[PDB]
Amino acid sequence: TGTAELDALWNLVEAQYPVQTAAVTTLVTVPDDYKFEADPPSYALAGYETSEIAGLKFPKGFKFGVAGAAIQVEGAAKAEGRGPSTWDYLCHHYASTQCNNYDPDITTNHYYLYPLDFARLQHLGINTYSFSISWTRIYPLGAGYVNEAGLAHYDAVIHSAKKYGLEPVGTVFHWDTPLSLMLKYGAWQDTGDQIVKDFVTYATTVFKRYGNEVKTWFTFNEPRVFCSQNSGLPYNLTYPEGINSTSAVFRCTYNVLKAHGHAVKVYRDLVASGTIAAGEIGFKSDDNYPIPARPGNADDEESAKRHEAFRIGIFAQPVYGNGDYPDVVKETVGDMLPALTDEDKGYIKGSGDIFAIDGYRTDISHAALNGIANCIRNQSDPNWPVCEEGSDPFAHVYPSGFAIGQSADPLSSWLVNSAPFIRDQLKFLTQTYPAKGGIYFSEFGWAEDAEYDRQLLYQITWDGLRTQYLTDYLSQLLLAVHKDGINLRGALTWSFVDNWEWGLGMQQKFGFQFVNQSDPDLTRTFKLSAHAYAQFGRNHLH
Amino acid sequence: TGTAELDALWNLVEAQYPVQTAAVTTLVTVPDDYKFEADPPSYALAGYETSEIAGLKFPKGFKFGVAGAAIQVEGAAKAEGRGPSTWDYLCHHYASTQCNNYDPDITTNHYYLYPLDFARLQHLGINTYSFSISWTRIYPLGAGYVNEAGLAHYDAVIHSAKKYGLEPVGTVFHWDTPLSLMLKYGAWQDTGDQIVKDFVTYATTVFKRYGNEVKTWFTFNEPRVFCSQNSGLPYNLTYPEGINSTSAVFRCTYNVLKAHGHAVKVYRDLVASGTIAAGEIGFKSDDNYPIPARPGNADDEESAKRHEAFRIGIFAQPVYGNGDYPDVVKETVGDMLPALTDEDKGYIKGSGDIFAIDGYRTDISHAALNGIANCIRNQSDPNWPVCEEGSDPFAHVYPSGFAIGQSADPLSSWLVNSAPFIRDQLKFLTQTYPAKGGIYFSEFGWAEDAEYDRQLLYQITWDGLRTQYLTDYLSQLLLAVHKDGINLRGALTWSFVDNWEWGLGMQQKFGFQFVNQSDPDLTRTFKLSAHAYAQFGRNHL
Ligand SMILES: *[C@@H]1O[C@H](CO)[C@@H](O[C@@H]2O[C@H](CO)[C@@H](O)[C@H](O)[C@H]2NC(C)=O)[C@H](O)[C@H]1NC(C)=O
Ligand SMILES: *[C@@H]1O[C@H](CO)[C@@H](O[C@@H]2O[C@H](CO)[C@@H](O)[C@H](O)[C@H]2NC(C)=O)[C@H](O)[C@H]1NC(C)=O
Ligand SMILES: *[C@@H]1O[C@H](CO)[C@@H](O[C@@H]2O[C@H](CO)[C@@H](O)[C@H](O)[C@H]2NC(C)=O)[C@H](O)[C@H]1NC(C)=O
Ligand SMILES: *[C@@H]1O[C@H](CO)[C@@H](O[C@@H]2O[C@H](CO)[C@@H](O)[C@H](O)[C@H]2NC(C)=O)[C@H](O)[C@H]1NC(C)=O
Ligand SMILES: *[C@@H]1O[C@H](CO)[C@@H](O[C@@H]2O[C@H](CO)[C@@H](O)[C@H](O)[C@H]2NC(C)=O)[C@H](O)[C@H]1NC(C)=O
Ligand SMILES: *[C@@H]1O[C@H](CO)[C@@H](O[C@@H]2O[C@H](CO)[C@@H](O)[C@H](O)[C@H]2NC(C)=O)[C@H](O)[C@H]1NC(C)=O
Ligand SMILES: *[C@@H]1O[C@H](CO)[C@@H](O[C@@H]2O[C@H](CO)[C@@H](O)[C@H](O)[C@H]2NC(C)=O)[C@H](O)[C@H]1NC(C)=O
Ligand SMILES: *[C@@H]1O[C@H](CO)[C@@H](O[C@@H]2O[C@H](CO)[C@@H](O)[C@H](O)[C@H]2NC(C)=O)[C@H](O)[C@H]1NC(C)=O
Ligand SMILES: [Ca+2]
Repeated sequence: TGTAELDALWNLVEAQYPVQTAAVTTLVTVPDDYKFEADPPSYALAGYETSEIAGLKFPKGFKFGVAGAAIQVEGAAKAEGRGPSTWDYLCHHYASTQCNNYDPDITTNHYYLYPLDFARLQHLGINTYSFSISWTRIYPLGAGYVNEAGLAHYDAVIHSAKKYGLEPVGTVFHWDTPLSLMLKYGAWQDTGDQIVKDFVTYATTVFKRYGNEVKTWFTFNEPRVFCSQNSGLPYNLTYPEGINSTSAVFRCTYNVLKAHGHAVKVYRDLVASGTIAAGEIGFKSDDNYPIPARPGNADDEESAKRHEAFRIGIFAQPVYGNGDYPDVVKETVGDMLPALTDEDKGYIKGSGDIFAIDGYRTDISHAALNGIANCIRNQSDPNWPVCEEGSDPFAHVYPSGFAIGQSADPLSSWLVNSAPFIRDQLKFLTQTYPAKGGIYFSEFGWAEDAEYDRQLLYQITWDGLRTQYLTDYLSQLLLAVHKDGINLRGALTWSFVDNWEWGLGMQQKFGFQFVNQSDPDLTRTFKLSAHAYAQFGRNHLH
Repeated sequence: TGTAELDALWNLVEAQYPVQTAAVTTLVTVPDDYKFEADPPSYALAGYETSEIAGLKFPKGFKFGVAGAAIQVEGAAKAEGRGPSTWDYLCHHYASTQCNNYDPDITTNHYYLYPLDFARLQHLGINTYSFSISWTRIYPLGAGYVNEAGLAHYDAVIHSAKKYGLEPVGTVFHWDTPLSLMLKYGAWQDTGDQIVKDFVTYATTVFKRYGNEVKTWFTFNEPRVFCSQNSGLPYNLTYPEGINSTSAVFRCTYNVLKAHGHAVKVYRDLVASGTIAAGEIGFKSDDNYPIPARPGNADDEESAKRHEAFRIGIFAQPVYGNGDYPDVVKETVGDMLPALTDEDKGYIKGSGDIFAIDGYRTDISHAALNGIANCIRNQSDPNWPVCEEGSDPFAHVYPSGFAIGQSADPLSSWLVNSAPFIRDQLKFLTQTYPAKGGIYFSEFGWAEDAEYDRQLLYQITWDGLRTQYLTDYLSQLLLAVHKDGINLRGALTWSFVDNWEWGLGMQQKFGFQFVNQSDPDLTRTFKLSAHAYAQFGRNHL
């Protein structure tokens, strides 16, 4: 049951409709005479940068970069021995209900186009490329046999990136759970510890393979967001005895923390044995400490604390703090979240060299209107377990009725331009979750208003709100370094391309380049925001 | 026929479905101590104003205001003896094809809500209110009997505006052609001169009635755009002998120029009589002088000049220039455009005290791809008569492939944020079309990216691209006064409310206030752009 089981799994994934194949299935050669599209006019970036950041530079060695993830950009879902993820299965069986009639078969075809992508990032003065490794390219069944062609693919991607002057930053796991492990024992809902062994075997292989060339690592991308998806399809089809939709989240939380700790131990041992280069390893946190709706009101103060504990604290306190879950989380979820043993704390405590925040926005916290005490006691309460008002007319709105900032578009309504709150977030995170190597802004970006292929190219490429958000956000990071003394190591924008955005597929556009999904070649065009990003780097790096 | 003909015309308009009646049919006011919604947070306008306008002020008496039009804001289409317009007919008989399933029966109900509207403009520091008079409120048949209740309505509107400290600026005609004149002789396609007499009697009545209180007047709003609409429904149903869909445009152009000249002579004589206050009269021009796609290319340079001649020059050269049509226009359209006589030039030449430009944006001019020369000599050519590439991938795009600026929603894709080109436009207009009283920016605004009946109120009210456009555009007007010495008299944003935008009805949002079309009260909410506008006034008046 090797390539034999691989076939079986793809046959199960493809029962209703097959994996589609890209128009281009060969590594692209950047041609000798390749012409970038002309620059926008000279006045186009006028008015974006304020005089307040005149003369401010990021520290020496600042990582000024872009971020993508394997399943969101690569395509080639079955190429060169790749096994299926939970998402391959979800989008081929539940496309209309869970996947917005898209699938990750092809996405941006970055699997074959990366050389061309890197020549275009080099044109913009980008100096860092954040990627994820597809677990099922390396172990198509999550455990057992190794796919050499997959290990060779990322060698070639890392080598290309360095030639184009992009420092490679690697993420081991960006939500693409191997389907085989889900079917065998329920993957991250495993009540045993085989998920931890299988993850650690995988992390060991990619660290040995790449960590002479990759010296900044993230084990997990946004583990809090990933564990919340384990409450639904396709994970809820395979729960072990004792797991339901509520407990699966907290089972996943604990297994991810274990996987992380054990993986960072192998990373440090490989460094200590001289097998790889001395580098830095952490994981990507997300979300925010919200502002209370009514300053000095203890209920809104409490609900904002509960938000931070469940969205950030539940992973960051064990790793960068006192080595245990927030007491607020323990008191609320009880036995559903397995106790960290002395042995667990042995690996997890101190297992972050660097902090990384996906600092997209900051929220407002209104205490649950039915009362924090009532909400805590009822797991069926829609606001459980944070027990603030979680919906859009509360999360983003002052008591005044006015928003915290610009909204992104109803499909991405969690996203606001909240640049003025960035310094407070960084101050909180570096004091509460201190790391020796400091802190990354590891993801930030805009899903732009009209552009959802409503349009002609000239309307798409002048992306004023994206350009505003990225300049806002970069400006505030500069001031964090210069006014708050933040040890900020980098800024990585999501993303360098419109890509496949999970349940929303290619309808959500996060790129500073447009990808033409009606063109066989999936041709990239720079938006104004890509030139805004380039111009900010030339002006504020050195 | 009097009362009798009014009835007949409404029965013709209402054949398929009647005029709808607002849930509010009484005057809406607010007490002095009424609480407006709370301001945005203190950081909300950070970043919009550039350091290069720090401490610069507009001239003393600068009109800092908003613009609406009777049919786009009032509703009350049949209240107090109003007669039907061509648009009342068009949207009741061809709603699905010509009107996007809307009609001007109700729009924002400004006819009854103006006191509330004025209290809210006062909260923003607005000092000027630009409005149009509905001809068919005054003469329900365009000619014959006068409707006192309609004259009384605008007295009460003008009085309310002045009490709330808004200088009232009056437009006599904003496209709302009386249906009766269209049916009788074809209105603006008249090959007689009854349209000129009927307009002049109307203009005379409103000038005597209001021009003690109103001291800035525009005869016609965007006459070039209005004459363009005379090529289609419902005007093309009633053309006199010898008028086409092509020739209708140029017949309308000529009759409007005559109407204007005769009406300005009445206005000056009224001023000289002392029976109204000494004021200023002009008309609102629109459109732009575009930048050639390939500067120094003779074809794009020519097509840019043809654009200016046919979109601005055809009205402004007779009035503010040498008193004749542009030579490029005459050589192209021939006898479809009636020759101006010595007598016509007698009234028309010098008939603008003030220039007014609806300066929403600047285009790019690409010469017709089939050849400028081939296009001019056709008439069936879709790019005739300007003979540039008229469509969006040409009018807004450099040969580079990058736009001239930020685009508005595809529904309003004619609109770009082209603030950098504003000073060049004002320079060209004041030098080419000089007026003694100077120049108004009489309309500018943004149709914000798909905010329409899709969203929650917090999402609507933080309108970043509207806010950006209005601050951009106010900044450049301020700099035109300082850097170029432009005698700029005012800046009037379109509009103070989401309103009824002709063919698009209430789907296109131009307001710095949201109007809730799912609320019986049509409740107004300030957008951030309204506070941006208020803050700019406080900082730079
Ligand atoms: C697995 O989780 C999915 C994701 O929520 C559940 O989804 C919905 O559940 C409701 C309750 O019946 C259904 O009516 C919805 O229509 C479901 N949506 C879809 C896409 O199926 C689902 O109930 C769960 N399935 C199991 C077996 O527990
Ligand atoms: C999901 O399983 C958890 C246990 O993992 C359930 O939570 C407990 O429910 C029992 C009753 O079955 C109560 O006596 C306990 O107080 C609850 N425990 C905790 C830790 O709160 C939960 O009820 C199940 N959820 C669903 C949807 O059936
Ligand atoms: C817990 O909150 C939930 C949902 O907000 C409530 O669940 C309902 O309970 C009633 C009454 O017993 C049932 O008839 C409904 O069918 C339940 N489901 C939903 C989705 O509303 C419940 O009211 C809350 N429990 C407590 C003790 O406050
Ligand atoms: C996306 O790609 C398609 C595929 O080429 C583009 O479509 C072409 O548009 C040009 C002129 O603009 C025409 O000559 C061709 O007829 C089109 N080809 C096809 C096969 O449709 C499309 O314009 C691109 N879209 C954007 C927004 O850039
Ligand atoms: C008046 O103009 C309209 C178009 O503005 C004409 O009606 C349209 O004509 C086209 C071409 O024949 C049709 O295919 C459309 O479906 C028509 N539109 C509607 C809503 O009916 C109309 O014929 C013109 N009238 C005259 C007298 O020439
Ligand atoms: C009425 O429009 C017709 C088309 O509906 C136009 O046709 C031409 O008339 C011109 C006058 O400019 C003559 O010089 C030509 O012989 C006609 N031929 C062509 C190919 O256009 C007409 O121009 C309009 N009529 C008038 C008198 O202006
Ligand atoms: C004048 O312009 C018209 C309108 O574009 C031209 O008509 C098109 O030209 C060719 C004739 O070979 C046809 O394939 C198209 O079907 C015509 N359009 C329409 C709407 O029927 C016309 O040929 C031009 N005449 C000259 C002398 O240049
Ligand atoms: C426009 O006004 C309407 C009418 O009051 C509002 O309608 C309410 O809409 C909310 C939408 O979340 C509903 O839950 C309410 O029950 C509705 N009431 C009625 C009578 O329909 C609507 O919210 C307003 N919209 C905006 C953006 O302000
Ligand atoms: Ca700015």
